[PDB]
Formats: sequence, structure tokens, C-alpha cells
Amino acid sequence: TIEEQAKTFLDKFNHEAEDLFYQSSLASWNYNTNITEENVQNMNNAGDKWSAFLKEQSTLAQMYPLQEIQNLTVKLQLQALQQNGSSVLSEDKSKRLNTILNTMSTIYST
Amino acid sequence: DISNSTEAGQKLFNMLRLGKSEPWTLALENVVGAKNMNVRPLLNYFEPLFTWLKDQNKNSFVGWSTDWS
Amino acid sequence: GDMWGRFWTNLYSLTVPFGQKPNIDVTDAMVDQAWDAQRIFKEAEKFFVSVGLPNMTQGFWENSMLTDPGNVQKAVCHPTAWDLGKGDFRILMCTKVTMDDFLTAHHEMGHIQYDMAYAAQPFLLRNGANEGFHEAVGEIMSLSAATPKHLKSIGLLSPDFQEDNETEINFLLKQALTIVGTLPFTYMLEKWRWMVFKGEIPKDQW
Ligand SMILES: *[C@@H]1O[C@H](CO)[C@@H](O[C@@H]2O[C@H](CO)[C@@H](O)[C@H](O)[C@H]2NC(C)=O)[C@H](O)[C@H]1NC(C)=O
Ligand SMILES: *[C@@H]1O[C@H](CO)[C@@H](O[C@@H]2O[C@H](CO)[C@@H](O)[C@H](O)[C@H]2NC(C)=O)[C@H](O)[C@H]1NC(C)=O
Ligand SMILES: *[C@@H]1O[C@H](CO)[C@@H](O[C@@H]2O[C@H](CO)[C@@H](O)[C@H](O)[C@H]2NC(C)=O)[C@H](O)[C@H]1NC(C)=O
Ligand SMILES: *[C@@H]1O[C@H](CO)[C@@H](O[C@@H]2O[C@H](CO)[C@@H](O)[C@H](O)[C@H]2NC(C)=O)[C@H](O)[C@H]1NC(C)=O
Ligand SMILES: *[C@@H]1O[C@H](CO)[C@@H](O[C@@H]2O[C@H](CO)[C@@H](O)[C@H](O)[C@H]2NC(C)=O)[C@H](O)[C@H]1NC(C)=O
Ligand SMILES: *[C@@H]1O[C@H](CO)[C@@H](O)[C@H](O)[C@H]1NC(C)=O
Ligand SMILES: [Zn+2]
Repeated sequence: TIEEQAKTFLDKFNHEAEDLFYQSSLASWNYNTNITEENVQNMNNAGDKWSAFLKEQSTLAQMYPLQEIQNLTVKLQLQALQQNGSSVLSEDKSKRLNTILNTMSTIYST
Repeated sequence: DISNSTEAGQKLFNMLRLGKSEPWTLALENVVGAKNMNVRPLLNYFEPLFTWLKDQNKNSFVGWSTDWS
Repeated sequence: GDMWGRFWTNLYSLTVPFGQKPNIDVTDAMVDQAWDAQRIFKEAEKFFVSVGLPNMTQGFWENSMLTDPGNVQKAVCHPTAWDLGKGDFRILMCTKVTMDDFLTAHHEMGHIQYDMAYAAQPFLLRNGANEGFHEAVGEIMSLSAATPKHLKSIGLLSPDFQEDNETEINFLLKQALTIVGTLPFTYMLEKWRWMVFKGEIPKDQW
């Protein structure tokens, strides 16, 4: 029933994904339309609150192995979470990387 | 200009409402009939300019030498 | 033209084929008919509905930024579309009654008409079929609204107006400076990066 599992899991994921995504996008809408420092922090709050949900759900989804699913429309969503991203790095390295990326952008900007 | 032409809306509305639920090659085919990026239609667009240019560059050297500096 | 050579657009003034025949602009026939930043986004919607795609939604007309506030209330005026989810969409752009904004209106309603179509898919299946599909629909929307056969119909471009085969070259060359002129640059720049990332270029020959 591995497939059924992978399914029920997605069903549960969808709702929360949607609602947190709303609350995260509305924030940036209000920020960009109404530039006000009283908005920046609210936007960041909703934003990283959503972003954390993704890490949680992804690591929660490494269980279901790919090569059993044939209902390709769920094999397609699962592939989109299981991406380990840059978290696969160590920690010293992974925070050296972000420092490099932030330095290269500031130089160009200023 | 595709306006006022409903049968040009179908050929488009069938590719849109797939999002990412299908391979992009199957989506392409639902509009164009092929499965790969093609450079022929980009050359039909600039045809009346290609003719005019081939006529304007009679007395010039089409190309370049990679040593002058 | 510019700092890197991505687009050759700014070389237009030096290479216009027929400098005398002026381009087609309607920035002026628009003000004479009192065209505000709502007549525009109604013309766009009418264009799309004429093709067969559906109307806009109420929440689109209510909570949009179809014109800059300009008072103490500030914003960031880079035009864009928003798909906040749950079934509301909205455009944010500070539109000046012009022509280049009469095109960006169609460009952005293009994205919005894309999003409204696949909003019946599971949350992770909401995107273009790949990365290059999304902005390639906005383009063909704006590409087909700048044609005199259409301006001459929506009301601008007074009817007895013949286009001559020299304005057409004036137009196609202005395009080729932006479309074709940037293809070798894009290809060369990605070739270089693809080769650098696989060690096929030692670190002393970059
Ligand atoms: C832009 O944002 C400010 C706050 O960042 C909004 O100010 C609020 O206005 C409402 C009434 O409209 C008050 O009840 C709140 O107390 C205000 N908040 C603060 C922090 O002063 C302002 O209304 C926003 N502008 C728009 C057009 O929505
Ligand atoms: C893959 O699984 C999904 C279930 O998540 C199937 O989609 C369901 O299909 C039935 C029958 O058409 C509908 O009644 C359901 O409403 C669908 N699910 C949802 C969430 O709408 C899908 O059909 C399966 N794949 C295949 C090829 O059958
Ligand atoms: C994603 O990263 C994990 C490492 O955190 C990879 O390794 C698996 O980790 C899980 C724990 O979450 C273990 O139960 C598995 O045994 C690990 N794999 C193996 C082969 O032992 C995981 O493989 C990575 N997945 C993808 C798709 O990149
Ligand atoms: C699309 O078709 C409609 C109707 O076939 C056109 O509307 C007509 O336009 C002409 C000239 O602008 C007018 O004389 C008619 O009175 C219009 N009829 C209606 C019912 O509005 C429209 O112009 C067409 N659009 C394009 C771009 O060709
Ligand atoms: C636009 O079309 C006209 C006629 O269709 C072209 O004018 C003629 O072009 C031929 C081709 O060499 C000449 O032999 C004739 O002398 C031209 N006629 C006149 C009255 O000058 C014209 O060349 C075309 N323009 C462009 C840019 O293609
Ligand atoms: C689009 O909206 C207009 C409102 O002006 C309405 O009259 C028209 O019927 C709508 N189009 C369709 C296809 O329902
Ligand atoms: Zn766009």
C-alpha cells in the first residue's frame, strides 16, 4: 500500500500548504503595495513561517521511495518535495555558501 | 493577429490548463504538432528583413575575422 | 548599446533604415480620447475574451493597483502579476497613459490568464510546463496587439491610414535588434558556464 500511503500524505499536505502560502503571499502584497516598515517584519514572519513548513514536509516525505509509484501525477509531486536542495551540504560549508552569495550580490548592487 | 478567432483559443486553452501535470513535450505537441524547439518559425518571421539585408550587403564582407583588434 | 551587449536595442538611432518615415505610435491619439488607466485594462480584457478565454474576476477589479498612489502612500512600481492563491489574482503596476504601457497591460494579463487556467491542480503542479513557457505566453499576447491591423480597429490609428513597406522594415529591424541580437550572447554565456562547471576549463583559462 506504499502508493496509498504516498497518496494520503499528499492529501494532508495540500490544505496546509495552501493556507500558509496564502498568508505568506498576502504579506508580501501588502508590503509591496504599502511600503511601510510596519509591514517588513510581518512579511518576514509569514514568509519564514511558510518556508519552515517546507523543510518539515520534505524531510517527512523522504520515506516514500520513488520507484513504486506508477500514478505519475503523484510521482510528480513527490519528486518536487524530495529534493534535498542545498541542505545536503555540511553546516560550516552551507553557511559559507550563503555568505559568498550575499557578498557577491552586495558588490554588484553597491 | 489572432483576435476574433475562437479556434485559436482552443489550441491555446488546451496547453494552458495542464500546469506541470504533463511532460513539456506533450504540452508543446498539443499546440504545435512537434516535440522539440524549432528554429524554422523564427526564420519565417524575419523573412522580409532577410531579403532586404541580403540585398543591402552586396558591397560588404559578410562575416568577420577573429584577429583584428 | 549597453554595458554588456545583451541587447542591441539602443543602436536603433544609428541604424534606422529610413530615418524619415516615423514609427507607429498612438501615445497621442490616446490622450485626445481621454484614455485613463482603466480604459486600458478593459481593452486588454476585451481582447482576451474575444479570443475565447474567460473574463476577469471581481476580486481582480477590486484589489488591484492599476494606478500609482503617488501621495504619502508609496510602493514599488515594477509591473507584475500575483497569484496569491485560493482563487484571487491581481496586477500591480503604476501605469502611465502611453503606448509601452498599453503593451505591458497585455503582457501581464497574459500571465494572469495563464494562472486562471490551471488553478484546478494540486498545489505543486501550478507552473508553466517548464521555465520558458510562462513568459513565452505574455510575449505572444503583446506581440499581436501592436499590429496596425488591430490598433486600426480598437479605435486609435485613424482609419484612412495606409502602412507602407518601409515602415515594415523600420519595424522588423527594431525587433531584430532585440530578439536576434541577443541570441548569440545568451548561447555563448550559457556555454561558458556549462563548461566551467564541469572542469572542462582549467581555473587559469577562464
Ligand atoms: C499602510 O500601512 C499602514 C501601517 O503600516 C496602515 O496604517 C493603519 O491604518 C489603519 C486604518 O486605516 C489603522 O487602524 C492602523 O492602526 C494603522 N496602522 C499603523 C501601524 O499605524 C495604512 O492604513 C496602510 N495603507 C493602506 C492604504 O492600506
Ligand atoms: C492518481 O491518483 C489521483 C488521486 O489523488 C486520481 O485522481 C482522482 O481521480 C478520480 C477519478 O477520475 C476523481 O474522482 C478524483 O477526484 C481524483 N482525485 C482528486 C484529488 O481530484 C488519479 O486518477 C490517479 N491517476 C490515474 C491515472 O488514475
Ligand atoms: C536526501 O537526503 C538524505 C540524507 O538526509 C538521504 O539519505 C537518506 O536519509 C534517510 C533519512 O532521512 C535515511 O533513512 C536513508 O537511509 C538515507 N538514504 C540511504 C540510501 O541510506 C536521501 O537519500 C536523500 N534523498 C534524495 C532524494 O536526495
Ligand atoms: C472583432 O470583431 C468585432 C465584431 O465582429 C469588431 O467590432 C466591430 O468593429 C468595427 C470596426 O471597428 C465596427 O464598425 C463595428 O460596429 C464593430 N461591431 C461591434 C459589434 O462591436 C471588432 O472590431 C473586431 N476586432 C478586430 C481587432 O478586428
Ligand atoms: C516597396 O515596394 C515598392 C514597390 O512595390 C518598391 O519600389 C520599387 O522597387 C523596385 C525594385 O528595385 C524598383 O525597381 C522600382 O524603381 C521601385 N519603384 C519606385 C516607384 O521607386 C520598393 O523598393 C519597396 N521598398 C522596400 C524597402 O522594400
Ligand atoms: C464578461 O463580462 C461582461 C461584463 O461587462 C459581461 O457582459 C459578459 O457577458 C462577460 N462574458 C461572458 C462570456 O460571460
Ligand atoms: Zn511577463
